[PDB]
Amino acid sequence: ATFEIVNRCSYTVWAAASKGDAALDAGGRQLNSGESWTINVEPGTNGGKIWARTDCYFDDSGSGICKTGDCGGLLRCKRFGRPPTTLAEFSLNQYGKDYIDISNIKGFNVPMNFSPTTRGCRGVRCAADIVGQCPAKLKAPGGGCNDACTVFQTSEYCCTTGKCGPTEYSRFFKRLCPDAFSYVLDKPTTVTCPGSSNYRVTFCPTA
Repeated sequence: ATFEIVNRCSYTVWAAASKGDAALDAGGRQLNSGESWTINVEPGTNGGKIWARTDCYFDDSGSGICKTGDCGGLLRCKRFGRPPTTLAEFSLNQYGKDYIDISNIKGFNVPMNFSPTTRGCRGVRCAADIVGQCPAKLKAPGGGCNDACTVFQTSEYCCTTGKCGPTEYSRFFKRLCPDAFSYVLDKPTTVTCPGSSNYRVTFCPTA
């Protein structure tokens, strides 16, 4: 499957694509404002995520730091990024279907549209100004809006017992982005697409 990752932001982001134990394609790249990066994701990829990283500094070797979404200091992510990170999440070719979602479960840094470029399903978007509206206690100094689990490390916010409810903090993400996961047991906003669909992730889809 091909994912085109477009940075429509006015600022540089460093895209990342990982399934948690491995890079997807090259795993990361600098995207200036307007740049598009086309990656190939192996069919049957389960638990893939794409995100943006902000305010990165990498040396000649691809080693450095980002203020949001840093994946152990690498340009080319093998691992998932440090919250806060708006997440494009996908599992491909799962019994003939692709499953995509946007998640705010790990917070929000950059607004995002996650849309198929092939037919048979709709995209999802979280493009509200979550950073500007972010409650004081979730504001990441680095930039971005943390989820309550990352900040407070409670069973309720992290849903550790597999039982938990919405929270004042989850409801803030849900109010600004109804079509993204706000907490672990949120009513799924997963979209079902045909197996072997192709996708575009757009950072800053409206701005």
